[PDB]
Amino acid sequence: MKDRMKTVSVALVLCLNVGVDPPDVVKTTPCARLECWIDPLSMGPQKAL
Amino acid sequence: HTMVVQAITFIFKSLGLKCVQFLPQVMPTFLNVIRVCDGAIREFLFQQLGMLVSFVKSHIRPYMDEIVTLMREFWVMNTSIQSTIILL
Repeated sequence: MKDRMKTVSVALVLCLNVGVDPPDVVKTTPCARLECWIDPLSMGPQKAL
Repeated sequence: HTMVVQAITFIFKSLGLKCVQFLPQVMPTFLNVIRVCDGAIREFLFQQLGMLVSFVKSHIRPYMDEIVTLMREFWVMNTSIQSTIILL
């Protein structure tokens, strides 16, 4: 396997606008807003991100 | 009974998904009415419950524990109620 092309860099682009629900969101009871095993509501809009 | 139920269904349809806020007030009574109403109107109530569930979609969750019991108690193999329950 002479073709040994590899990944060099990773771009992480996040749009986790904590506290803002787009107008097409259905909410809320079962929302389970757990992201990376984090519940943003316990930290606030900046620390959580 | 019939006119009140029809009015409630119409209101939910007109409101759209905004109507979810009214479930804690309507469902605890509606189900009890089904439990105690006369058979002459129970079929109508099942048909309207069907439409109500269709309008509120996934938010019906906490009430299924009772809805399934009402569905089972009245499934007496009567062709008419069978068709209504199957659609529900």
